[PDB]
Amino acid sequence: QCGLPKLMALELFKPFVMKRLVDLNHAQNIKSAKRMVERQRPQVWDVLEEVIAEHPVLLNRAPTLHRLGIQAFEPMLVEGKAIQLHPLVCEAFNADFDGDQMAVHLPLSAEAQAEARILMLSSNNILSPASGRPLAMPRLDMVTGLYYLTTEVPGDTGEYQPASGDHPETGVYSSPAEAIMAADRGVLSVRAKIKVRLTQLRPPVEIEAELFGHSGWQPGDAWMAETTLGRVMFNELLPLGYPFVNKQMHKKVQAAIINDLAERYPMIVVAQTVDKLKDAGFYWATRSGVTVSMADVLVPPRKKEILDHYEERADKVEKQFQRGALNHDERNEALVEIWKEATDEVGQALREHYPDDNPIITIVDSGATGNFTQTRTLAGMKGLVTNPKGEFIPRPVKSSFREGLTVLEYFINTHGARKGLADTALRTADSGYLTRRLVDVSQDVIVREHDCQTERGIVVELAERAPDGTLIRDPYIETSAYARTLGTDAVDEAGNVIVERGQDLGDPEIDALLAAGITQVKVRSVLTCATSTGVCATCYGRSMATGKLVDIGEAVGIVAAQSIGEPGTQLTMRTDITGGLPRVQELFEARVPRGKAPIADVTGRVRLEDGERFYKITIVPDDGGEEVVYDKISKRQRLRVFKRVLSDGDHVEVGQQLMEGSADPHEVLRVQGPREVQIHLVREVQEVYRAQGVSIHDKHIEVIVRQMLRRVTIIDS
Amino acid sequence: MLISQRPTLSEDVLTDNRSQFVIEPLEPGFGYTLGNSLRRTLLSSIPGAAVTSIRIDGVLHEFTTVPGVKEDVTEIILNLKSLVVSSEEDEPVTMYLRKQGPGEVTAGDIVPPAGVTVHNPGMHIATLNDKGKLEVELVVERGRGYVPAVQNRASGAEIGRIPVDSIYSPVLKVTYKVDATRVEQRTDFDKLILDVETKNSISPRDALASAGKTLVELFGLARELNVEAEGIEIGPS
Amino acid sequence: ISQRPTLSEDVLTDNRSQFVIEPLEPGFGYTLGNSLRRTLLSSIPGAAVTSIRIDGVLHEFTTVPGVKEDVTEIILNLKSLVVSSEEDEPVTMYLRKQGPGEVTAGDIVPPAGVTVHNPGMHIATLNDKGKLEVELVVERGRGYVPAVQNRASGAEIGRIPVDSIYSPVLKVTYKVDATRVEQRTDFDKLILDVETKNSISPRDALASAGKTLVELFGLARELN
Amino acid sequence: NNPLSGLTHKRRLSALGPGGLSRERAGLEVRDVHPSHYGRMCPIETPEGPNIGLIGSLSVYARVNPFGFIETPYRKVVDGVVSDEIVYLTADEEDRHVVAQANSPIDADGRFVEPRVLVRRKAGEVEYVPSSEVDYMDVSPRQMVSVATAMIPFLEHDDANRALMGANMQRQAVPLVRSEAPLVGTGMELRAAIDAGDVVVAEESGVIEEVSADYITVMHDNGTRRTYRMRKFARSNHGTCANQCPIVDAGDRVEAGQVIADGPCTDDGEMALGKNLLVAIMPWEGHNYEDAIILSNRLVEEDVLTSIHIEEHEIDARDTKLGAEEITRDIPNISDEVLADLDERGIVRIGAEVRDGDILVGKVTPKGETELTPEERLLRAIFGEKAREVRDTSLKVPHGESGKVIGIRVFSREDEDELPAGVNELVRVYVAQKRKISDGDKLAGRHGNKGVIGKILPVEDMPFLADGTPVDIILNTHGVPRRMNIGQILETHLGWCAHSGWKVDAAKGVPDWAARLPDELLEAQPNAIVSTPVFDGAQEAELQGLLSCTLPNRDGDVLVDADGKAMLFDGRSGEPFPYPVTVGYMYIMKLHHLVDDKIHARSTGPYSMITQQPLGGKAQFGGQRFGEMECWAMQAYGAAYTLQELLTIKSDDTVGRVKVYEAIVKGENIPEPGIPESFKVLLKELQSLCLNVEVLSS
Amino acid sequence: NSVPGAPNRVSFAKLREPLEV
Amino acid sequence: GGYDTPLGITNPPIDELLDRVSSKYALVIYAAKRARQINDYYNQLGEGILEYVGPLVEPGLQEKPLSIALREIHADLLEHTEG
Amino acid sequence: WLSAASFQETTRVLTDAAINCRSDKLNGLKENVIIGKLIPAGTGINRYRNIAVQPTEEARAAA
Ligand SMILES: [Mg+2]
Ligand SMILES: [Zn+2]
Repeated sequence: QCGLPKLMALELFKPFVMKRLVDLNHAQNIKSAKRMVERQRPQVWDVLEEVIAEHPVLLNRAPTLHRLGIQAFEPMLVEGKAIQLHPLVCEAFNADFDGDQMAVHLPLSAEAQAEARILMLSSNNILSPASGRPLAMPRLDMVTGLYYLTTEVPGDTGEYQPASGDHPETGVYSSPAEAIMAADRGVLSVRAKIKVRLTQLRPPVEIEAELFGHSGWQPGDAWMAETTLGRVMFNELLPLGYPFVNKQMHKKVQAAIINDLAERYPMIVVAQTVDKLKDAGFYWATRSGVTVSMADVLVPPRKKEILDHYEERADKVEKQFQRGALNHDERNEALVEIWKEATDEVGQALREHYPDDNPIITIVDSGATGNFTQTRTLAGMKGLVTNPKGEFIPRPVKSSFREGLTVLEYFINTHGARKGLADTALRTADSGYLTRRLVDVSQDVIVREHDCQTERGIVVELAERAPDGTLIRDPYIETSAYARTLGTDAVDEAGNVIVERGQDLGDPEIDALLAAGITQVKVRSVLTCATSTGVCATCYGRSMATGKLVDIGEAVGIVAAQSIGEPGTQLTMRTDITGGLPRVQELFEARVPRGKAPIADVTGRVRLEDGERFYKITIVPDDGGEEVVYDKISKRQRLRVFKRVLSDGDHVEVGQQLMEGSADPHEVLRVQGPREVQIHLVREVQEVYRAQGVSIHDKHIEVIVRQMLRRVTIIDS
Repeated sequence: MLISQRPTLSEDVLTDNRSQFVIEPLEPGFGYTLGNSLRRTLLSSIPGAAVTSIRIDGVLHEFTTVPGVKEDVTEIILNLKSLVVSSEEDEPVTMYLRKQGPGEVTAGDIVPPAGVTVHNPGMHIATLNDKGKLEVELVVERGRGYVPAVQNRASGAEIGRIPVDSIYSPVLKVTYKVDATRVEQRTDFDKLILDVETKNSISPRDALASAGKTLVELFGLARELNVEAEGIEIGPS
Repeated sequence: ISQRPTLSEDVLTDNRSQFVIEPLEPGFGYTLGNSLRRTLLSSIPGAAVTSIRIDGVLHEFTTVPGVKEDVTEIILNLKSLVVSSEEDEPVTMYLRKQGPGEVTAGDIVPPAGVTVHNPGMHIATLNDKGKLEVELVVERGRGYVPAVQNRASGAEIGRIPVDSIYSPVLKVTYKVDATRVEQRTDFDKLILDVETKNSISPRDALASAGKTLVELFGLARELN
Repeated sequence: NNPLSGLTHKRRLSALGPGGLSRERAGLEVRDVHPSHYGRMCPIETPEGPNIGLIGSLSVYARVNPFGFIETPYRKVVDGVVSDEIVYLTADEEDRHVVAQANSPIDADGRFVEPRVLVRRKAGEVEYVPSSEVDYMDVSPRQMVSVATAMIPFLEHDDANRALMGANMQRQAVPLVRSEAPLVGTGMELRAAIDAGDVVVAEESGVIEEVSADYITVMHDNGTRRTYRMRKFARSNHGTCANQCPIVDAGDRVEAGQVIADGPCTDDGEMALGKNLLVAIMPWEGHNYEDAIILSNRLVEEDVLTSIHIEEHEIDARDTKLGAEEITRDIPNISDEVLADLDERGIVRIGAEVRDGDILVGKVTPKGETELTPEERLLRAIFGEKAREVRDTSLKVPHGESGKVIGIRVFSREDEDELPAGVNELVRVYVAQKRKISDGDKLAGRHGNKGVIGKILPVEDMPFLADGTPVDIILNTHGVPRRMNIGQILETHLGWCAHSGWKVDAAKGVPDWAARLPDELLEAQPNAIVSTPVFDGAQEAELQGLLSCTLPNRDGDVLVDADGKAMLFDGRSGEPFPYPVTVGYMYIMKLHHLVDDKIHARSTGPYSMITQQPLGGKAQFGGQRFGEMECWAMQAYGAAYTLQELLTIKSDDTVGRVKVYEAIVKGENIPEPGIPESFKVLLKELQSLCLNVEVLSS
Repeated sequence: NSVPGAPNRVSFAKLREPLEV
Repeated sequence: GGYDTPLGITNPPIDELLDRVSSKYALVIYAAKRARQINDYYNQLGEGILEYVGPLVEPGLQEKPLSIALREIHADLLEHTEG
Repeated sequence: WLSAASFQETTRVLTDAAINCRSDKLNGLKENVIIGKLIPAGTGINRYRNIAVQPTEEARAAA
């Protein structure tokens, strides 16, 4: 649902109410109906409320970055003149209530209304199409309330303590109704560890197996539960069949729960459960009593001492620079490192000082907002202030925002903040331009066929083995391995097969593969599709937005482009290799990078020669070929650290990156075919893109890479 | 002063003892005023009978297990905590039940004196085995609300006495919710929805009637300052 | 405690009074206090001026020559009037003063059946050119009702609507003190502070709130 | 729209225009803050839009040399002796000297107690240096800051971005009808209000002869008198109110320079852009979620936040080949209930209420000729209606506004006026409405926190203290620690201290925290106003000590504890909240982004000439732009029929438009979309470029 | 201060300003 | 179905609708064409009855044709052939 | 050429297409968006656009 101002609804549905009221004989003719509508007669409102019966209406917010920027709701008449937005769909909209406005559209035809109702309904779009993580998340206030609800505070009121000889434990409770009665009085608190018998909730899998046996349903049998009453209340909001969780409800815990819910339950169920979670979190957020004053922002007592000790570390350095032993750049770097260490130590002291019940500590630890660096900037040590050119001022601030800045420290902080605020305006414009180019290049990639019956595919690393011998899970699995289709059977030690070909390759498939000891699997991707036009459904794999197999006519090219270019505004450069939006833009333009890295051409030992102003490299072939010499390797570049660190005379790979930086895609192409370029481009863009903490499935980039490599050149006429 | 729209009270039963009462339409702001008051008075006003203390032979200081039966004693405490009873006499009545040998001990084995009745004969209590003998004593008293365990004053006389938390209230759980139905042409009234779960001894209709009765008496106590004092009026029935 | 609650009175000041209700059930004191508080602040009938008319001025955004204030501040001054009426039909007040001096709320002439409880409130100041002739419309009501439109009714052009706030209750508060004894003899003792705007006694306001709530709960009691 | 906006529009430094650089021409380096900006141009006050850094505001102490270069004053210290002689330096003259810190430990003898002092070096570097070699010092704190940012209390405790946005929202507050002075502020408010020019100031001293709303007559000492003609209800350039209420009596004495009357946003001659509202910082049931703010109905009922808004509607009758257009009541085919509030001269009676669609002036133009439909002839034959040879293009109230009329100004040639050549009547009508506060109106503090009104819930459903006073405005707690604007929490606590009053027990000497606290600040009556310079204000220890002793007003009730938080009772359920929350008086202001001037919708309005797309804007009937970025989203959804609908028939296809409207009115199925007209326009345009473009059926 | 009709605004300022704005 | 009752426009659960249709786009067109048929029947009810047959389920008081189409799809009262 | 001319360097691609006498197919996404045709994705393809609908025999017999 979504709210809608009465006047705006009247103006939108003018012909609709016109007909619906001239039919009910309120107005004799159409002209009289128009006159009533413009005068806003009282009879108009009733028929207006009548005509909005199940009529979908689209809501949009400029800028519309990704697909979920337009959502079809159902409108409810509301007084005032403000469109009422559901709080959950804000994150998908990137909408905020500082004064942002929203545009409203009205579908007309039966086809248009059907498309709005079935395709673009808000309750049907929970998972983000980019990475698959839910976008209808319980947000800041809701997650704070849920976190406070399920905390297990030791030594609380009405705690369960065993006793003998004199009186029983007197902490156990019969039913959650009894627990609610006790909580209504002062005897029992919400976050007190107690023991309850439960009948309407499914016990966890291990308890179910140990006690209930094979027939372990929830509704009938009762079971002991060592939990808090708040956890019981929270679990009551989940669907009936869901097992009891009994966990501290951090943001990622709810993430796993809702992801599993969307994976293994119908869409209406997960929508209703998310609504229930929002309501419960909002109710408990106010009861949590999170509120901040100066007493809540305490300072570390050790800070001054630290701010003294490092100060001495500064002074001697300055004195040494006064002696001429340390140059200006050396002094600046030494001061920068000393003050970085001082900031880290002050942050550690602040962490060790803050109690875990402090409102700011639970705000940051709930996963709701901010990071501890923000609190350190609040109280303790602000940090290092940057320069307009991008350097670090050797004389940093020492106080913090809580203590109050002076004139000059505020001046330099303003320097840095103005730089940061100014860069974003250009950054987001460049992101929009990149998104437009990405949409234009991949517009021809749409699913046409269900399956192309190909055998070519893409190998994925999938938790390579450790030297000691074990299956260490690869960190990047939900990006590359998940949501694929196996191109070849996964068979261990030439024995039984574990996962057959053409499988969805979900979580059970993955942990089965890891248990079997298999690490290498070839999945069917879009880089090997045999369809002449577009990509087949099986090759594209599972669609992230719905979690099921992709449809037959879905336009995955535009979805990929929008997913790649949506979180582009969150990209930032580090402190001659670029690593921000310019880096990914130059990767997607297939141009020569600034930090060019020459690569080997023939397998063999190397010849390193320290030249003047520039180093020299010569790869001597292992066969009767020419000794390939690279000339322009300036002294600025550093030698690659691959395998001990590379040195002269070591055996190198046919396309080994000799010099640090970023290899040009054309060179690695003409040296190692198209597959190596696909691997390199995907890995580099993913490394640049996730260094900010942004997750995108690999096939979205794979579509663009395929569109890059579609064409071929001509050598002979 | 005529409200001009009579609020109504409509119920749709769900189970044998479960119902939802809907009250609509209401003067804006009154939904919470009625809802919270009804929710509190429902579980804190209706008189009811419940157990107060328990004693069983074979345990005097070992508050973990009792021989003959296999399950612990806290299970027995919970089971006879979840007993519905009706008593017409205010004195503590004594409940007895004695089973010999292997078998299933249920609440129906309780022998009630006249004036004390149990409405759940078929509730499991224990699983005796190995020619076990189990004798159970209960103390039943009537009152109101929900009272935690009360320490046994006669510890010396009754050392086997064990205090237990007591569900006096005949209703188990009531929740309330306020919606904002039908606001535009009827100046922003709201709807109250109450969901009630009571013990099978009494019906939710009677529970609501008694709660309304006691609340009406309590509020007419406040009204009995001016016999005539103009306010709101409701209308015909 | 098997007894029944009572109600007393403790009049600290002519408008501020305390009512003690004991014994209540554990936890019922706060809920009862809130239930009285909401209906005291919302649905206590009273009277307030709903529309003024000044001969010199035609609308709400000018000034009448002679007075230091303007009509848009004259209305703000008048909005704090404290008048009491017992007949439901609308009735007209009258204010008429010429010459220098401060025109106060006690200068208005009340017809039979209406009393002005704030005779000392400052309305405006005049000078030699000062000539004030105001007509007020007073009728009983309940709660806050915004200004009606003179075109909605058959109202003269010179009629000036004024926001109406019929609420003699100024502020109320509750506080309880539970016993919470191990001997299960626990009860709540509610203490309700009521202060009204000199129109009706706080006891009368509490009686009106009780009269407004008794039938609403009887709605539940008549189900059976 | 308030005195501060007028003050800041002048004394503002721009960089675009003839001889300047455009925003596209502007690089990243220019937008940055130079070290020479200190004392000359404020580094905080600059708009957040594309023009960030391009345009700024002058400092508070800055001076313009007779040579065009900018220049700032600074005291000169000699051998560690601070002089009163004020000398002015430009940006280049600062490098060859060493200026000291603004707030330095001065001992009144010119000698800093420590040798090392924060100084600004030649290249803008800040560093330690012994005292004997420094030669200059700042004249005062808040020298680097402008006048719009000098009004922010506890500025030094705020992030630069939030201070920037707070300074920008200070520019766009609205003038309320009472304009209560702020409890916690800065001394710059008085000067800013005084020299803004919109408050009446007695040029010459003397006794007041007489006072009235329209005018004040003041008798000077030298016999003669002077009459200040007050300006009442004047429309500002942004359609706000500019009333001027005198604040003097008939027998008082006023000195030259004293404020005589207050402007729109001034109380007792000092700036007052908002109201003092009690604040609880708890997150309440999600109605204050994501920067949303909830308010009590007391503000609506007591008219605490309500603004008088005035609009003007010009309309001119001009000569035409058809003849003349008459401002007359001879308006064809109109009823009488809508003719009740017009004079025979043809315009609305003064003091009459109008609303959207009502007629304002009756101006009738000779229609000339057209195709009289035969159906029109049968129509007149059924009723005897005249041909009505003239066209009634009268002036009507545009969509979505109402209110009473304030004034009518009429000019005409027979009034021997200097009308433009061609027009011979011109009438302009002023309509005003007392716009109350509702949902969607933007409210903000002067510390960067902003938000729209999530809801206005009644006084019952408000958390109230043990005294029973409901809180007025509730803001979320999840924004302040992340967004780094903790200064306003300190403002909240200081405001509560200033409201409840305080006294520091000077029985056994002054306490340790109050040793540096000045006298006359150890005692404060209830509702006492305080001040806080932006960079030299109340410290944490002083504020904590003030919070410790916060004597109650009437009853014996210390509502807030030593740490600022206070217990408060829920108004919804009634039970007390489990934990105390911070409460206190905060200065809030209503911004000029009201929802009434921000809601727009259309079904079938006008269309453009070349392409048949509907126009855009609020003056025209508008229509939201469905750009290509939203086309990307709709294509990604896989919704094709919706996209084609939004493109062809809903926007472009003329026959499609009329057929769709007929079908929906007739209750018939919407027909098949046609071909967009803009594509045909493009085809003809491309053909005109000598490009043979033909579309082939097969 | 130094303004004839200046309301009494108490100030927390520590040092004095040699010149007025 | 263990879910609680749906409300508003989601009265026919979306997944039970997708159960009877290969893909959601086919479902959209399937609903739209039957909605057009329903509206055409409503227009031609008084005139000569054509091949189109109206709501096979009893409509409410007054309802959009699209909701009728969706309810008919959920009840398996219609058949469709993929292109 | 219609898609390319609406993305970047309009004059250059327009001149090149005029010289080459390039015959656009009007088949892609942006071309169909421009000319008002159904986009060739989602509910625009012939598999879904040409869905035949009719009630079952038992359902119509029960009418
Ligand atoms: Mg925003
Ligand atoms: Zn394929």
